[PDB]
Amino acid sequence: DLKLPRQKVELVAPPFVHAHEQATKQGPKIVEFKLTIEEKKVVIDEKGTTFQAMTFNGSMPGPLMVVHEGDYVETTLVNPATNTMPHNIDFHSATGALGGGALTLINPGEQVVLRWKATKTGVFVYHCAPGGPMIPWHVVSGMNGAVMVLPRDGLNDGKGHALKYDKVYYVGEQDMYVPRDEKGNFKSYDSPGEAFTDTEEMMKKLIPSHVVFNGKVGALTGKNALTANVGENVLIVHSQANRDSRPHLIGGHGDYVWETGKFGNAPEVGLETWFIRGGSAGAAMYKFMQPGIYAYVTHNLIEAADLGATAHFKVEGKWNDDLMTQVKAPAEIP
Amino acid sequence: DLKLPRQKVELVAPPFVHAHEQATKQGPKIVEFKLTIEEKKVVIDEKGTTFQAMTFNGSMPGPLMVVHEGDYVETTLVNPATNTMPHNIDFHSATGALGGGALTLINPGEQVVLRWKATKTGVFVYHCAPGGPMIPWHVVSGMNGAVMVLPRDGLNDGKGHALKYDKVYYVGEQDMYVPRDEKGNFKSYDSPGEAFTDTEEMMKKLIPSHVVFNGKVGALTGKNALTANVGENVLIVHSQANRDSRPHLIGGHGDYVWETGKFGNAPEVGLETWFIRGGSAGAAMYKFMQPGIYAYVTHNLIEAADLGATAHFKVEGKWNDDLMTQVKAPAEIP
Amino acid sequence: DLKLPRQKVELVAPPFVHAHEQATKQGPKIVEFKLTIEEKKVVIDEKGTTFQAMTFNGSMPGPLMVVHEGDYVETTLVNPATNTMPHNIDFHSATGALGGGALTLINPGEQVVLRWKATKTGVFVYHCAPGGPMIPWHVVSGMNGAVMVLPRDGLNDGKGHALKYDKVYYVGEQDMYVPRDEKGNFKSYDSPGEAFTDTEEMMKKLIPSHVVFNGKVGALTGKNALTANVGENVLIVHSQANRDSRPHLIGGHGDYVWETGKFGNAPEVGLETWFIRGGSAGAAMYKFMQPGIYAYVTHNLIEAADLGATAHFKVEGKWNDDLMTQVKAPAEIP
Ligand SMILES: OC[C@H]1O[C@@](CO)(O[C@H]2O[C@H](CO)[C@@H](O)[C@H](O)[C@H]2O)[C@@H](O)[C@@H]1O
Ligand SMILES: OC[C@H]1O[C@@](CO)(O[C@H]2O[C@H](CO)[C@@H](O)[C@H](O)[C@H]2O)[C@@H](O)[C@@H]1O
Ligand SMILES: OC[C@H]1O[C@@](CO)(O[C@H]2O[C@H](CO)[C@@H](O)[C@H](O)[C@H]2O)[C@@H](O)[C@@H]1O
Ligand SMILES: O=N[O-]
Ligand SMILES: O=N[O-]
Ligand SMILES: O=N[O-]
Ligand SMILES: [Cu+2]
Ligand SMILES: [Cu+2]
Ligand SMILES: [Cu+2]
Ligand SMILES: [Cu+2]
Ligand SMILES: [Cu+2]
Ligand SMILES: [Cu+2]
Repeated sequence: DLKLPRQKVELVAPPFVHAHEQATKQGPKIVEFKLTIEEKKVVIDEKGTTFQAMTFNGSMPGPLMVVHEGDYVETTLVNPATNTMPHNIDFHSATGALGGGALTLINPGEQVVLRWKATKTGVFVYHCAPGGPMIPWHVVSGMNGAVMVLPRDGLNDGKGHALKYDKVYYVGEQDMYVPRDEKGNFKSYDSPGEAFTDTEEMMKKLIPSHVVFNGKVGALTGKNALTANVGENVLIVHSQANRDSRPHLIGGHGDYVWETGKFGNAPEVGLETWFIRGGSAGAAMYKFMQPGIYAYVTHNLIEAADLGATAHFKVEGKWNDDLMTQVKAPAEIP
Repeated sequence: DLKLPRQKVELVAPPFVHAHEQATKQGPKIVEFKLTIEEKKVVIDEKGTTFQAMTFNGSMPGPLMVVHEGDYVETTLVNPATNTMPHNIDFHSATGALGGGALTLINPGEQVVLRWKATKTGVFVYHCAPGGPMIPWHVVSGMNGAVMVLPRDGLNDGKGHALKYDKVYYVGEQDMYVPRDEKGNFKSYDSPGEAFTDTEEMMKKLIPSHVVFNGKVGALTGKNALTANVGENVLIVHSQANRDSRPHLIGGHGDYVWETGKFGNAPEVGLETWFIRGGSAGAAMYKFMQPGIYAYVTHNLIEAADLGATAHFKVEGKWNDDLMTQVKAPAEIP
Repeated sequence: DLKLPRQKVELVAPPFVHAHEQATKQGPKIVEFKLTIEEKKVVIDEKGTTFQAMTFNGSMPGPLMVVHEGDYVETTLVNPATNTMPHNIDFHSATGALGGGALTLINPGEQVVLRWKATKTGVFVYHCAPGGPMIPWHVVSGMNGAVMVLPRDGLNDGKGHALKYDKVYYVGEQDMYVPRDEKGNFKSYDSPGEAFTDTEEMMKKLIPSHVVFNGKVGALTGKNALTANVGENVLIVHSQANRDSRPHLIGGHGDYVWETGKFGNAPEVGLETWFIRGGSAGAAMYKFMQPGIYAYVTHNLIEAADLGATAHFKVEGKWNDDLMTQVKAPAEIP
């Protein structure tokens, strides 16, 4: 019925994003994506705490999918027989059938193919949502990512000027609920099913044990710091499928920010901290002015420093003494 | 002194809203409303947990009051002798005297009549606020609702175009604090006064036991699902008098959203999830494009699925395969 | 190198703000400020609970610094030898070096001088951030304040009209974490270092024991109520360095509100409640229309009434019966 050109995308693991055009002369296409569910025990902190994760494509978050307004997104969702539970997918970008969830419930050993038209621009969450109490559990176990639906003319500032990024990163924040035993040590479990009772009891108390970017404390640090150069315009897409977050670039700003994440609305300018509503993605762009280390955090600083929610940028370039200078180094008080 | 026409309104129980005009050729009127306080033990979940509720007009939330900018709202507040506590009313829409609270404190057996001019457009909370520690307790016991103050020309998109809804629903979200005994079972109490000590101790820890729409788990489901048809523009007014919420229509969008709830500001467009600040009401409109079941949730999914904060819409009409289609049903992996 | 005129500012304790111009014919200057760190045990509630505070200039919050866009802000930070810990300062308004923190780490007995150019307009947090787990601890111990960077033409409504305030107040909200002993009584400690272990364990659970304005329950009440007169336009700057807040003026409104706090964006109009993201400052202006007592709260009413987060305004002037009137005083029900 639908006779449009087909284009396959090779998804890449976060925080990177598959290659795409911003402004495009292409017309609508059917863009084809594949997600393969993986349930797996992973390590989430530098002390070796383990977690029963459930993921799209083996990562937390799931990969960022990028399309343009009016494209048709055709996803093959695969639930291999090596998994234990049914799963599905719900796209906040899509219209009808609970975002697709009512059409994609698959048991281990099955796959399904869903197509939806990208009628709404912005960044959007996608997540598993099998039904009932399983919905929060699968999401907070890691089964969420995001999609970005660009205008065909690319981004603008609302005020007819184009806003072109040099690079884009996707920072998926995950609230995790790991129960503790009587000693006060984090518990380990042999299966997601076995983790369920204790994990649900903790979840209902609403306080996470960990809040992490890219699946683990320190994931986006050291060798895996985010990078930029002075003069580069970087777009940071930030999602949180269950709980609020308040992103902040320490030493920088959000030059243009869509905190509700939707490109039909003009961005706000010159923010210090912005707010990602639980169940949403937002986006912020910043042109780096200074070299050095920056930290990208949620600005609940307890969560950032003590629960895991800190990434770093390492930025190359020349220091600008007009913008900031140490007039007098630390010295004894006169 | 004030010589304007008087109009009586028959309030209706949420989620329905009393009949009103959007755009009107009427001039200012004195619009007359009556609220009768009822303290009552109610059931809040499908397991039979009870709660000592305090309500305006017998409902949680209290009913939605609808007027137009420049009307005078004249409320008779009635506290029958069958109640145990003093009560009052504070309207966020009103100016002076703590929103009216300083002029409406009434003991059991008394009534009072307050008039305020509707100078600010939008949706606003109203709530009881007797003084001191009683303020949070009365609010989280159920004593809150909302008022909607429409422009006389009706709603607009900010961009000179009219925005007319086919129907309006009021979803009042309530955070409830029910203490547990040593066993781990929810406690029942013989009076609001007897529930006070244990309830205050829990309240100060800031974690609700239940988060519900329209007073109970499952209230807006089954026979009491919200309804629409494909092609209908529905306005959903959402209030939360004490705690933040993040509304989301699963399978839909907020086509036009006033998340801070005030019609002097243009709506945002094409949202996935929006944010209702504790102590406020907001409003979102959506034109349904697909038939079927939708869930309307706060997108803290633990609260939605496990604590009570899910409503359903049942929508009639024709499925649109252009917008979404199951290209291949669940099948064994090749 | 930088040859501009120098101007010294005498900082004043919150909620007051040092004298400044709104619109100015001055060009860029180097504006000189001094902050002296003080670690001190203070009383935070009317029951006599004590707290190991860490402050800029002896106050919580630290004082508001006011400059204009394109000024250079030169701060001398002083850490006297009477303190026990290293400290630094990070300005969200500044660009590079973690907001200045990477250039201002000072041991007891040292001082440092930092200059930054005020390229971004709005209200911004400043806070200490020494590194690692110390970052949240120093902030929630009191080491935060705000700076306001005004346009040189003063404030505007976005719609070419000027917005001039008659007075400005700075309300700094502090979430505090005071542990309890087995009895259930709040603990007292002999030093910040001794309070650290118990305080960090509580902090990671994310629930404060107290939420206060200006450092203490009841600080901005009685003799220290905020004041205004009918007809006065008051700007209220509100900051929260770690945790969200939802300000509300009971009996009033936010006539013009920058809830993300940045003057490059037009204000929203006619709000009931606004939202300050943890790690940010915002600002709201209101022209008083009625005399009497107003309460300024966070509209989590449990926090406001039970945890400490209430200020009062006492307003002088003539009551306006058109806006609100008690039509019939409390009487027996007919
Ligand atoms: O940035 C979106 C914002 O900008 C405005 C102009 O104020 O419209 C621009 O963006 C639209 C969506 O990309 C374009 O269709 C339009 O042509 C362009 O002017 C606003 O209408 C919009 O909210
Ligand atoms: O939607 C409100 C938003 O729209 C604007 C136009 O951009 O003004 C419209 O709405 C006002 C309030 O209803 C009307 O008085 C006005 O005539 C109309 O253009 C904005 O000014 C406003 O913020
Ligand atoms: O209030 C800021 C908001 O107003 C606009 C006009 O809609 O610009 C005004 O404010 C700018 C910043 O102060 C001035 O430079 C400009 O000249 C003035 O019109 C918007 O552009 C801005 O977002
Ligand atoms: O599953 N580990 O690559
Ligand atoms: O009070 N029950 O209808
Ligand atoms: O330290 N007291 O003024
Ligand atoms: Cu799943
Ligand atoms: Cu969802
Ligand atoms: Cu009451
Ligand atoms: Cu209120
Ligand atoms: Cu410090
Ligand atoms: Cu900071």
